[PDB]
Amino acid sequence: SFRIAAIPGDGIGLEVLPEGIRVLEAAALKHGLALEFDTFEWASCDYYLQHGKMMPDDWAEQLKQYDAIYFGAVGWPDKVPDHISLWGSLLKFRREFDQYVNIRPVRLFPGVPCALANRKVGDIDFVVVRENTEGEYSSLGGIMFENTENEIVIQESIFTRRGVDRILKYAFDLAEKRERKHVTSATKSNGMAISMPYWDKRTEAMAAHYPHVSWDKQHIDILCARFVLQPERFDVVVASNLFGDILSDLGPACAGTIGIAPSANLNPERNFPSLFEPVHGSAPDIFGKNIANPIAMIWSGALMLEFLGQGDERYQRAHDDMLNAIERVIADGSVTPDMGGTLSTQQVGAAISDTLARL
Amino acid sequence: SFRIAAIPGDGIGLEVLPEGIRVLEAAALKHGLALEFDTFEWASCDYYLQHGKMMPDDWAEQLKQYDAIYFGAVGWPDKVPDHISLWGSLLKFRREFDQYVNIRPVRLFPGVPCALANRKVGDIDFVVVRENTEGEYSSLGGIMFENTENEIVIQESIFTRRGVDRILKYAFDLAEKRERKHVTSATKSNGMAISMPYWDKRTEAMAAHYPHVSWDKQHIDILCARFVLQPERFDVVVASNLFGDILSDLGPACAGTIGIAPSANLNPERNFPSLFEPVHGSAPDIFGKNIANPIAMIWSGALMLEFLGQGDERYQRAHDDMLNAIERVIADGSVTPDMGGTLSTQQVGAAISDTLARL
Ligand SMILES: NC(=O)C1=CN([C@@H]2O[C@H](COP(=O)(O)OP(=O)(O)OC[C@H]3O[C@@H](n4cnc5c(N)ncnc54)[C@H](O)[C@@H]3O)[C@@H](O)[C@H]2O)C=CC1
Ligand SMILES: NC(=O)C1=CN([C@@H]2O[C@H](COP(=O)(O)OP(=O)(O)OC[C@H]3O[C@@H](n4cnc5c(N)ncnc54)[C@H](O)[C@@H]3O)[C@@H](O)[C@H]2O)C=CC1
Ligand SMILES: O=C([O-])C(=O)[O-]
Ligand SMILES: O=C([O-])C(=O)[O-]
Ligand SMILES: [Mg+2]
Ligand SMILES: [Mg+2]
Ligand SMILES: [N+]
Ligand SMILES: [N+]
Repeated sequence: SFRIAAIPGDGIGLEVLPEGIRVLEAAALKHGLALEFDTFEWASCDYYLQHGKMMPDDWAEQLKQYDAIYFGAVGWPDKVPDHISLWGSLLKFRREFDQYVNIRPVRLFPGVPCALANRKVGDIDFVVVRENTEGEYSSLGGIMFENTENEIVIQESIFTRRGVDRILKYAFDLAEKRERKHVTSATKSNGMAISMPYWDKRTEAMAAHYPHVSWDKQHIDILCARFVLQPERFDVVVASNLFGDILSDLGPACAGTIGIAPSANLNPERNFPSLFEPVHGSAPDIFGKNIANPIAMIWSGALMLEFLGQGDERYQRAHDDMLNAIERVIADGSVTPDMGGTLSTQQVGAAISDTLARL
Repeated sequence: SFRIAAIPGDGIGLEVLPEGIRVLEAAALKHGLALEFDTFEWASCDYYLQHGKMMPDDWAEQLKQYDAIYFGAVGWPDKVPDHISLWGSLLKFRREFDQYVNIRPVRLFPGVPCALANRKVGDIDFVVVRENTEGEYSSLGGIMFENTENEIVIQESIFTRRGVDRILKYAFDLAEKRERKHVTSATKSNGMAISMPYWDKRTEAMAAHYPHVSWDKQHIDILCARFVLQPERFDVVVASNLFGDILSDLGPACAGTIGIAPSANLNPERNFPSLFEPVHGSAPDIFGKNIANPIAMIWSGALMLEFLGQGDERYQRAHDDMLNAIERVIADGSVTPDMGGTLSTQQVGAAISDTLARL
């Protein structure tokens, strides 16, 4: 049996998570999987307002008893600053459980109104491999001469050979397994004079060990432009913490909505539990009207089963059936308003769950 | 009589600059303007291979004798590293001439095949105000334990109250003058725990002085998504060095092509000459076939005349005539392949010059 730590967090995380669990429980029944869910109320801004911290001091001790983390979203800027909420919860999960690979697939499904003109199904099908433990996302630095005309703010970005090499290796290994065998590296080696030339140097060094893999590097500005103008060129896109963050909102947007995009925060060595969550945040401006798209949450669940399954064919079939159910519901138009439909969050969850059971 | 330092630089900069000068000379004749062009062969990789530096040591002394700099593009990664070429030339112009405001308009013109579905003229019309002197673009830091497994790379981002306030003031001043009176601030105050919450704090402080201006802040990832999904929402977009760079390729891409996007590197106080250039780079992949879109270069020239004119109204009329001519040529389909046309670089430049004269 697999033990799952379910952590809804803030906002629409509370709306979409139960729909993810619903579909997972339907998948478990169908394929005879043994799954056990425990729900935690912390890693939320409500917990912060009561305790002065996002999580209890022994959070890591508690979560290490679980096989994986199923996570909604964190953040409520009306009550708690965004840097406090994220760094006090999700970023601690990512860094302390060494979940260095952030896998975020981008796909245009049949029946989706595409944001891009003259694009067909097949034109948008790639994976963002995002470095998840270092880089531009930092709490290093500080402020000098605060509250004066001479005020200076410094922010450090750290890249290591260990961290850079391991994300590049994962991306090239992934490309090798895929049909197109192609890696695009996100860079900015003109403007960032130290970090990015180094990233390029390590990319070149890694690409040499993969004779079968075609590779190119693109400055982040023109890469974003190409997501819009020629998304067909991409298969595996490898990027730093910040660049990967940007590309994994932009990609899904080109495919029509951010509401379907899942993410796997993987510790591939399996020394710590991995974390599965939507790309999207807590969406405070739609929380409460139950119109949040639950597909991102559900797809994240499918990725979780695929990762936990390893050698077990039951878990792979459960993943495949969940994707099948998602595809069918989208084709039917049984979707939320962000995809042009009229169904509520709960109705979409129910539709996917029912479709899955009827497969 | 205004003295213009023409610096084509590398690649397609050599192709598009003459087309810019050609249109400027036609505008000069039509409106009785006094323009003198001097071409400089440095700030190029050819110069670097000969002398070991991008520019002569006395470049600043030479250029301070001119009223404005008309710049093509710099970069040739086959022979000179991108960080060396950019930092040794353009970035010195921007920082030593304190050209802290980088103005980058984004517009969907009639007759352009839009990259976005179900979008029409009036849905994409905004301006990116990019901080041009500090922020994430940095050569501060370095490498520790090089060529070992312990290898670390550090890069520092610097923001100052002086620098942050002046760019925000410019953006809010600009919004106040415009019809929609709206500022969107590009941020990432969850991941970047020091620099971006500070940027937000200063934006809040500045916004308080503008009761007529509505303002919102958006995390950079979802902001990029909204450029694709709802570009009609934007009027003035203010951003750091890095975020402004990304958004000023993404915006024009949504509008159909990067080949039309101009940029004005302004020192508003006029202590130093300002620089006018296309957003696009040297495009080594198309250099030689004369298919490069010269409109970005030409539009940049119109912006130059607008800025230089000050009180002289025939310089404003020249800008207006040049934009008029650009619009008519685009509507006629007399355009380069990037806009779906079959004309060469020289034919487009000729078409704009001829149209201008006939107005
Ligand atoms: N992994 C995480 O826990 C992340 C947390 N956040 C946090 O979330 C809060 C809001 O940040 P935003 O920049 O607004 O990002 P967001 O992803 O929460 O929302 C951006 C926009 O997309 C829409 N949206 C998001 N998910 C949707 C869904 N499932 N269905 C339909 N529409 C959806 C929202 O309505 C909003 O207009 C902040 O506190 C931020 O720090 C943001 C991104 C990731
Ligand atoms: N301000 C400047 O002088 C800048 C210089 N660069 C430099 O330029 C070099 C190439 O960089 P890239 O990332 O390829 O950016 P790029 O802007 O030069 O080209 C990107 C893509 O857009 C196309 N493109 C660019 N301008 C075009 C035009 N006017 N008409 C039709 N197509 C056009 C190119 O063919 C290429 O596929 C690098 O060395 C880089 O450092 C890049 C950006 C700005
Ligand atoms: O913080 C974010 O926006 C993320 O992880 O996608
Ligand atoms: O360097 C760049 O890419 C720019 O300034 O647009
Ligand atoms: Mg994100
Ligand atoms: Mg750029
Ligand atoms: N999330
Ligand atoms: N340029």
